[PDB]
Amino acid sequence: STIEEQAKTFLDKFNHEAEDLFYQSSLASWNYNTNITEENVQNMNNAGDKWSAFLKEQSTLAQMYPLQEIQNLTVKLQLQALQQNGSSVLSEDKSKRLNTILNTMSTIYSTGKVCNPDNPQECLLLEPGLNEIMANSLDYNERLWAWESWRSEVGKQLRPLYEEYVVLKNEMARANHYEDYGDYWRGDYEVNGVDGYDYSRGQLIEDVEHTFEEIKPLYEHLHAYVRAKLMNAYPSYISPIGCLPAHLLGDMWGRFWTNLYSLTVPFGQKPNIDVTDAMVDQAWDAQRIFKEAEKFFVSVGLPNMTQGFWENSMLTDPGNVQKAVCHPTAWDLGKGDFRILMCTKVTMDDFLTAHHEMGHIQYDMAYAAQPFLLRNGANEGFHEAVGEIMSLSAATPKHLKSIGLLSPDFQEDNETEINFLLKQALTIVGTLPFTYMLEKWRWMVFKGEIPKDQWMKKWWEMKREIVGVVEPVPHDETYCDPASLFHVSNDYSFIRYYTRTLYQFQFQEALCQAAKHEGPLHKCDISNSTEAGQKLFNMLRLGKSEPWTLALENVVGAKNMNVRPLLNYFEPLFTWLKDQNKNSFVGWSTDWSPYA
Amino acid sequence: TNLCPFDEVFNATRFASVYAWNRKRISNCVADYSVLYNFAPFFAFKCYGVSPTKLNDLCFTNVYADSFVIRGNEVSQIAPGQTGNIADYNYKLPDDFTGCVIAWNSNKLDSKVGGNYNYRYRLFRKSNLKPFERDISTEIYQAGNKPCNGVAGVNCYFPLQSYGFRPTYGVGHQPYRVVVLSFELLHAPATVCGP
Ligand SMILES: *[C@@H]1O[C@H](CO)[C@@H](O[C@@H]2O[C@H](CO)[C@@H](O[C@@H]3O[C@H](CO)[C@@H](O)[C@H](O)[C@@H]3O)[C@H](O)[C@H]2NC(C)=O)[C@H](O)[C@H]1NC(C)=O
Ligand SMILES: *[C@@H]1O[C@H](CO)[C@@H](O[C@@H]2O[C@H](CO)[C@@H](O[C@@H]3O[C@H](CO)[C@@H](O)[C@H](O)[C@@H]3O)[C@H](O)[C@H]2NC(C)=O)[C@H](O)[C@H]1NC(C)=O
Ligand SMILES: *[C@@H]1O[C@H](CO)[C@@H](O[C@@H]2O[C@H](CO)[C@@H](O)[C@H](O)[C@H]2NC(C)=O)[C@H](O)[C@H]1NC(C)=O
Ligand SMILES: *[C@@H]1O[C@H](CO)[C@@H](O[C@@H]2O[C@H](CO)[C@@H](O)[C@H](O)[C@H]2NC(C)=O)[C@H](O)[C@H]1NC(C)=O
Ligand SMILES: *[C@@H]1O[C@H](CO)[C@@H](O)[C@H](O)[C@H]1NC(C)=O
Ligand SMILES: [Zn+2]
Repeated sequence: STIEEQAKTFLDKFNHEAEDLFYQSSLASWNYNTNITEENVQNMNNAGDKWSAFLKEQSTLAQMYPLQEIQNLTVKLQLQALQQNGSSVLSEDKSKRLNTILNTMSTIYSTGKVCNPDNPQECLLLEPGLNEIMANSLDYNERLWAWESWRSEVGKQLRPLYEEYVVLKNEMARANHYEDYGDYWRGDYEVNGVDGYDYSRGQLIEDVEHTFEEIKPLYEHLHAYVRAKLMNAYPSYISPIGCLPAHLLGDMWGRFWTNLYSLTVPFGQKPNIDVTDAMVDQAWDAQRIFKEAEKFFVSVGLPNMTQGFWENSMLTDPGNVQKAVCHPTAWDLGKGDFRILMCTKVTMDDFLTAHHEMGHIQYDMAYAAQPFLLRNGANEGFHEAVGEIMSLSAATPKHLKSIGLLSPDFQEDNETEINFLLKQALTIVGTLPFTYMLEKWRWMVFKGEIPKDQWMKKWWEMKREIVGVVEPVPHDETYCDPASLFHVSNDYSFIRYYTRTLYQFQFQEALCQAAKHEGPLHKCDISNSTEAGQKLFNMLRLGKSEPWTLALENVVGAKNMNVRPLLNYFEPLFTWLKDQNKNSFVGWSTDWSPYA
Repeated sequence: TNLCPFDEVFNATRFASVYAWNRKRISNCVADYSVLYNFAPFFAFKCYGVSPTKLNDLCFTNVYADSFVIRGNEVSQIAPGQTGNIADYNYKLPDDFTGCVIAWNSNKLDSKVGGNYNYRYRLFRKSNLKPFERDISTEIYQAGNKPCNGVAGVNCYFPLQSYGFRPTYGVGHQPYRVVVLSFELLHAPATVCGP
């Protein structure tokens, strides 16, 4: 018999064993996240350890099939998934130290407190105290205290742990035939074997930079506009030509400028499209919200939710007696079990997030017939992009009117539209330079291009150069400000958000062209478009069976990431900004600082 | 009147695994086929080569009731000319099948909260089963070129797999009881009739 047939039989046995083990682990973690008790945490950890041990056994088994001798692309993909080898290639002590430092960083992030605002008994953690400050405070000194306290307290502890983390992760990635840990992370996008759809791990850097280059002008004009508005808010604190102080951006890091909308709204006289009061006055409940989302998905040719979904799910707050984790999550347990975990309130934000999570669930149902290790998005950005196009379609006033939550005589002037595009941009375009610079800094650190004695130096140099953001106080190498963010200190890649932001507008453009939509892209509602539904399902059903380039081409007609969908979405706001900045400086000097 | 013991086959406490499907020989009794629904609504009721009702009047020398349990997705494989894991390696019906297939849901019966791994199915086999063939061999399948020597290991897998039915599973992965009825025509006088 051939190696390919042996691998196929191995994968059948593996699929049925892992389906069942993963289902047990998923059930345990669900019982934890919906019912936090000690018995539940012990069951969750037991099932998870069983699953990890099974995975390592199956990895050592799958390493016996010489990949090069496999001529079937699908079996090649599944075999590669088992052939991770990840960290196992480390000695026992080095692996132990890596796990120790990972858990330690996670602990110090999720537990760090800063004390003595006035009295050492008053102490605040990141959530909700410090986040409340960074979101609502208009006091320069208060915002600066919160920002600098968070960093000089938790990041100083995180610094040496992060250096050892870098060195150990690079050891792992190099032992696994990679250049560095950044190369390992970029491997998620790698395609190797399909002629005309291949993709190297460095091609990601090239494409990301070429597209950020094309993003630069819109972001520059948004930056200039926000800078002027903040000068009105912080007059003696902000230079009209300098970078924005990092502690005035709306959150702890500047990842989103969303909380600057109150300070940057173009036309604060117009009413905001918050349909929460309409939902409350029509006596909507979580049942109605999720039923409406289901009706939306069925209107484009996708199936209803399963009876197993409707019976086995927590769609409302279980109350005071039973405490649960309320982060909205879409659970694909396998064996046809689909659930949503959400403590839904009757608000427009929860309506949109329900649309997002049910988009996740529809994705999971659509690639269910794929083999186990292939039941996943094409790459790390695809799932969130799908959820986000759902929420975009649901937020349009056209959809809100058709469902009956917005008055039929609500007129969409060009100023409510400019408001909407600015509020969208503060979040969507405000985050792209932040994301790209953080991931670039990590890539360069892993690659060994930024020495340790100027880590923070290059960090803030890049802050200045790329993001247009400047630190309010100088930081030496004792600090570790990048690790003061969750994704950095918890070993999660970050470029997924950039790639998903570009993908989501590619998908929206494609499906709205398919839906014969008329006008500006941001007014598009793909409801009742079986053509758009089919075009999206043709990609959803693929899972990770086809290369992500092929999956993206299936929907948008292009083999690579594209920035023009995003730019077309934001074109009206772009022209409005270009006019609004005629007598304002666009761009920024990298040399001005708030501390001489 | 001596009727046929369909209560033993259909309301059995425990159904057999599909790899070891259980056959009951029915003869010398009156068969009552005009019962449309005996447990729940008609779930799966497909008579090939014969009508469901208004046809209990036919007489056969023997009736064969073959019972087992599969997951819902596989209920489509209990038909003439089907292919798949069950149809190839577990239970095969001939192309000219002149009988009936009656399947129904048993999620309340065969779904243990901690998983019901008592139902097994054959995943690996060196040849597809002949129609109405039964195979029960707990012998290690040799996928590789080395001999397994009756031990499971590298390229040497145990041929049976547990369904592990759970009450929360989807309808496609829930326990389904199946009963196949075959009707035999022999030179001997008929022994099963319904007047
Ligand atoms: C690479 O290997 C895979 C096996 O892992 C091949 O997929 C298999 O392809 C056969 C032939 O199409 C499938 O059999 C089919 O079953 C359906 C039942 O829905 C039936 O209607 C068809 O007539 C046919 O008999 C088989 O199911 C499928 N395996 C899986 C797991 O889906 C694949 O074809 C190989 N690639 C190449 C290029 O040969
Ligand atoms: C395309 O989608 C729209 C909505 O997304 C579908 O039309 C909507 O149908 C519902 C139910 O028939 C209407 O709700 C009811 O409307 C009446 C009349 O306005 C009102 O008195 C009731 O209180 C209730 O709100 C809804 O108004 C209507 N909306 C629109 C914009 O038509 C439409 O059927 C879909 N088309 C296809 C081909 O699926
Ligand atoms: C939440 O979790 C508990 C487990 O800690 C579930 O069971 C309770 O605890 C033990 C577990 O066997 C039982 O003896 C108790 O009778 C259960 N109830 C209570 C109130 O302690 C509990 O059922 C779970 N909640 C839900 C809604 O499923
Ligand atoms: C998916 O489920 C919905 C219900 O959740 C089905 O639609 C409802 O039920 C019947 C369909 O058998 C219709 O007559 C009702 O009018 C529907 N209710 C509403 C409020 O629209 C829907 O048909 C199912 N999907 C498919 C493809 O059958
Ligand atoms: C929105 O509408 C007018 C219509 O002429 C358009 O010219 C302009 O861009 C907007 N008006 C104002 C006052 O901003
Ligand atoms: Zn999501």
